[PDB]
Amino acid sequence: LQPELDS
Amino acid sequence: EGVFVSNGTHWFVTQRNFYEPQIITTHNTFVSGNCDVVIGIVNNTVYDPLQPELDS
Amino acid sequence: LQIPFAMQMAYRFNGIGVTQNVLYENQKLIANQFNSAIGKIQDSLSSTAS
Ligand SMILES: *[C@@H]1O[C@H](CO)[C@@H](O[C@@H]2O[C@H](CO)[C@@H](O)[C@H](O)[C@H]2NC(C)=O)[C@H](O)[C@H]1NC(C)=O
Ligand SMILES: *[C@@H]1O[C@H](CO)[C@@H](O[C@@H]2O[C@H](CO)[C@@H](O)[C@H](O)[C@H]2NC(C)=O)[C@H](O)[C@H]1NC(C)=O
Ligand SMILES: *[C@@H]1O[C@H](CO)[C@@H](O[C@@H]2O[C@H](CO)[C@@H](O)[C@H](O)[C@H]2NC(C)=O)[C@H](O)[C@H]1NC(C)=O
Ligand SMILES: *[C@@H]1O[C@H](CO)[C@@H](O[C@@H]2O[C@H](CO)[C@@H](O)[C@H](O)[C@H]2NC(C)=O)[C@H](O)[C@H]1NC(C)=O
Repeated sequence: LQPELDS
Repeated sequence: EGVFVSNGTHWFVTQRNFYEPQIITTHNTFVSGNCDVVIGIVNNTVYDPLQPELDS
Repeated sequence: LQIPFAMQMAYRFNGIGVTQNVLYENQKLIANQFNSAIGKIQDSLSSTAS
């Protein structure tokens, strides 16, 4: 999930 | 979990020993490699439950 | 209950603890190993008296 939380 | 099946137009995952259709998702399936290798493969959208909440 | 043989064998791989994509990604090789192994049974049974 972690880099997708930058959306 | 089991088998991909189609009722004529939709596609579903189901358990092998009792018909119970479910929407195909990134949880009830797993990825492995590119589409070119598999002998018999079909084009249908797999739902991804994180994205429509995350981008809400 | 009918099932395609390439899918039957996928749930037999899944039963020995090998992830089923191992069959579909190697299906030609696996069928060649099976067909070649049945060929050797003709030779064993045709040749050997015991
Ligand atoms: C295959 O399954 C789908 C989902 O259950 C069926 O689509 C529904 O069809 C009914 C009428 O039979 C409609 O009232 C619903 O609105 C439809 N739902 C969706 C999400 O479109 C479909 O009819 C089934 N049969 C075939 C032959 O595809
Ligand atoms: C089941 O068999 C059909 C053919 O009977 C497969 O569709 C294609 O059929 C043409 C004409 O016979 C072949 O040249 C293609 O190579 C076939 N494509 C593939 C990927 O096999 C169909 O795809 C098969 N489906 C399954 C699940 O085995
Ligand atoms: C399944 O989808 C793939 C990917 O979309 C199709 O393969 C090629 O897709 C690109 C666009 O993504 C097209 O420019 C190519 O022309 C497609 N190749 C061919 C030979 O048409 C693939 O064709 C689709 N298969 C089916 C049965 O619909
Ligand atoms: C896994 O082992 C098989 C043999 O059991 C290897 O397949 C042979 O590979 C050679 C060299 O590429 C070919 O000349 C033969 O025709 C292949 N045999 C068959 C039955 O196809 C295979 O290369 C090995 N794969 C890996 C990743 O080690």
